[PDB]
Amino acid sequence: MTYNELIYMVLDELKLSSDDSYYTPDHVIFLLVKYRSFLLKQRYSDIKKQIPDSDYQSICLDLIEVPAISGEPCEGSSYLRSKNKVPTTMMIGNPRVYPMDFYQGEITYISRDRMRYVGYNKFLRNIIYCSKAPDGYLYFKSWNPQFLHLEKVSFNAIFEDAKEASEMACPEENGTICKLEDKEFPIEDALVPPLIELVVKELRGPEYSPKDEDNNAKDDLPDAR
Amino acid sequence: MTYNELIYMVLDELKLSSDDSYYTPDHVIFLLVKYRSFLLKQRYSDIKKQIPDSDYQSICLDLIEVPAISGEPCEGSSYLRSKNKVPTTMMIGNPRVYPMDFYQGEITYISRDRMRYVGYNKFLRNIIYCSKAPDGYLYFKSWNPQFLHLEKVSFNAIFEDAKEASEMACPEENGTICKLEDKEFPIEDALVPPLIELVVKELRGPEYSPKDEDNNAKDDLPDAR
Amino acid sequence: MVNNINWVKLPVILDRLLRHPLLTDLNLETAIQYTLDFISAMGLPNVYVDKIETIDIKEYRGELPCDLISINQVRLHKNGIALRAMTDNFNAYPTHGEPSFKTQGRVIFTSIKHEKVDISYKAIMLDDEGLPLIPDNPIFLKTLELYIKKEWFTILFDMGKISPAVLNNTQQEYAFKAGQCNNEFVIPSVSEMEAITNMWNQLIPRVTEFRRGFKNLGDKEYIRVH
Amino acid sequence: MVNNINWVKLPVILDRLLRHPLLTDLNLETAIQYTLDFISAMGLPNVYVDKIETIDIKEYRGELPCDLISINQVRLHKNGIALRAMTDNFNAYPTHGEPSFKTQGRVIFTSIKHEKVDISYKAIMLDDEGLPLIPDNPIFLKTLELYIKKEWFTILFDMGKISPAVLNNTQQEYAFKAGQCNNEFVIPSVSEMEAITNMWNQLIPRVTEFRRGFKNLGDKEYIRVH
Repeated sequence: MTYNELIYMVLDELKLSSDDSYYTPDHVIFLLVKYRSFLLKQRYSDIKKQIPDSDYQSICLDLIEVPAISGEPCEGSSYLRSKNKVPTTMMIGNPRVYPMDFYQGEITYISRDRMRYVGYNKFLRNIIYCSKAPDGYLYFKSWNPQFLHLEKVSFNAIFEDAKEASEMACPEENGTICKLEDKEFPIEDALVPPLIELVVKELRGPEYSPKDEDNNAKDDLPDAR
Repeated sequence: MTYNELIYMVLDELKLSSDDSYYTPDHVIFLLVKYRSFLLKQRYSDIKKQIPDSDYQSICLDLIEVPAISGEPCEGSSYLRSKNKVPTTMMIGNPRVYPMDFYQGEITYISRDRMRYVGYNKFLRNIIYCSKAPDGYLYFKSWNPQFLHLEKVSFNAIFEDAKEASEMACPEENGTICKLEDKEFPIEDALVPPLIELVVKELRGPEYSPKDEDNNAKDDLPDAR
Repeated sequence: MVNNINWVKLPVILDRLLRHPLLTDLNLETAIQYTLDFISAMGLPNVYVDKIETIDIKEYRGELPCDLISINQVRLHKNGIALRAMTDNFNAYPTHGEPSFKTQGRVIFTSIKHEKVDISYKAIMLDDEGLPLIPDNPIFLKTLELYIKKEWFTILFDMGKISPAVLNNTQQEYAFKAGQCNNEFVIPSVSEMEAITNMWNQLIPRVTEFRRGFKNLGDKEYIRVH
Repeated sequence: MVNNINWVKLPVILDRLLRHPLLTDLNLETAIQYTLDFISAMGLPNVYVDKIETIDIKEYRGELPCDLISINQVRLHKNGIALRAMTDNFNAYPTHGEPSFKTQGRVIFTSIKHEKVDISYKAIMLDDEGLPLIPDNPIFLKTLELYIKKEWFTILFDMGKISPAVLNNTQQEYAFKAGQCNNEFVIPSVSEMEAITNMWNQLIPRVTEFRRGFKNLGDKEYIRVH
């Protein structure tokens, strides 16, 4: 299913057909992305299960050589980093940075705490490491000067915000998809009934809840206006 | 998500659309920051779990050399300290003071009780220590006179008040963000449905509760006015 | 060892681990570190490559090769006489014998001032990449696979993502195969039990095989008829 | 020790610890202290650097080097004769022999008034930074990693943030590797078993090897034919 089919099921389950309604598809897009990572963390964080291929998204990145701090000589070796910020991955699956071929390359996504201590082993010095700094950017690191020639990687993981990873999505064979709504929503099809139930339950009560109808310089909600 | 999307979900869940309403976005900003640290302490304080990168914020600090007590010679060696007060960190993640590069430096954030006894080991005397004194400031300490040349550090932690750490935020590539509402709210996206539920539950009951409507030099709340 | 050590690359251990759906987040980088911990902890001298290098000693010191892991013997180059071990506390130090050596880092410390020495040593076999190369022995390969499965499951058990019955089975199965893998590499072949036979059965006991490179160790002892 | 001690920096132990997501708040500062506690508690004399210094004794006292951790021997500089130990209770004290020494702090207390002495001692190997340097032995490295994982988990178990089954597994696994790491560093090489062989097999027993720097300790004993 796409983004559109999941929006329009929750809208039709709530019967939110009218254009002059309080809850828009943007209330539904927000809650579907929030309840996706809520529900994936409820299933896949206590004990370790197989994660289906549906929960992952592959985003495309452009890498640029950035300094360590500034343009000074004694600061340390420079990194590569994504020019745009990357989404935050969930810690439930197999995140994987790969050089535009999933079946090839050893670029290792790790913790940010680990990446300040990497490559001191003599047998692990030609391996490129990845982490997301608190800048919001994906940084790259190895002791091999060759890693500073990467121009492009793809990042397959279960990101926390599914909407962020759909705007950074890889180009198709046909071309880019202009609307978020014609893009694939990233959840297993076995988790879509629990996802629709929780988003409908959150908006069902507030759907029939009263509003401050009158423009009279007064709060009319205690009167159930 | 930003601060704005989280405010306007709780407002729209409560249907607080009117400008002449009792509960403003400042009631919602307050309760979202209070229920963020409430909920993070409920999840991440009993037994030790992985904390996602979303719950952290990086703040930027200017450090100045301050005396130990006053300008007297026999008081002790001087410190560095932040010129502005720092937020209080929660004890659930990996707080980290770093010299504007997260993957570099050994500046150790510790307890305030520990920092009065540090550096007596001959192999731990070139290490800079951090703690937050009861002054509210972050103090720095080492036996190495070189540490008194730090002008700037960044502090990544899960601070207790998310609003305090958003006004001390690091400058972006584009520039500073003027409004708190266009800044990123620091919680994992899997904790946003329990966060919105508790803030809506707190304000839902009081949303329909009566007010002292009449100006008559008398309390009209027992009459449910 | 009875079987020959045919070499295969490290990713052959990853076909076997990623058959297990809980070990699907494993890497080459994790397979590199856990292999070297496993290769070390077993200590099998058949997994290493025997090398010989001649280095020159400048003054009771010489620079050791870069790939060196363990010295088999050090001997003199002109004589062939082997060096034993430095027990002296005050070796190259003057005040106001049988030659020796001592090695700490990339430096060897001998008893001889200006001499060339042959060093027979062990290294790790590498690839076209500078990466370890492992035996294709399905006993070695199975217990290296069970090693990594036991290090990954120990992390997952600390996290609370594995049953204590699951880790207890992996700790048991690695424990059996580690002894089977030890005995697979240690227990001699028929051709090594013949050299063991000739050393063991000696009417005039040969007790100076260290002076040679243990060359005549497994040689057969002959007695004349009279 | 069979393998050579190749030196690596302390942050190589932090690549291994921070593979564990419960050990992600570890530092270099915590890795420094837990290494020195581990290096001490094992007491392996192969981890230290052997040094020799000549100091001069002014009056039954001399100033000891700054890096000194344990003395191998003290000997006289002009003779080479070694000093044993001070058992005297009233040493440099007059009222109204075989030389000795005694060391408490940075001062050595000898039996000789005005003399130069050679001190063969052990120190810690340092870096370009003044920081410890650890062996790259994946047995040493694994059990130092399990040492720090057991000290960090003991704090977390006191806090109530770790299962008692999790700490019991770490206390067990450190307990096995600590014996494997002891035997890895203690059990002699082939070249040290030859010096052990020559000391053990002695028809005329050599019982004065302390007078030398144990120089002729592993020397072979020869008997003439008659």
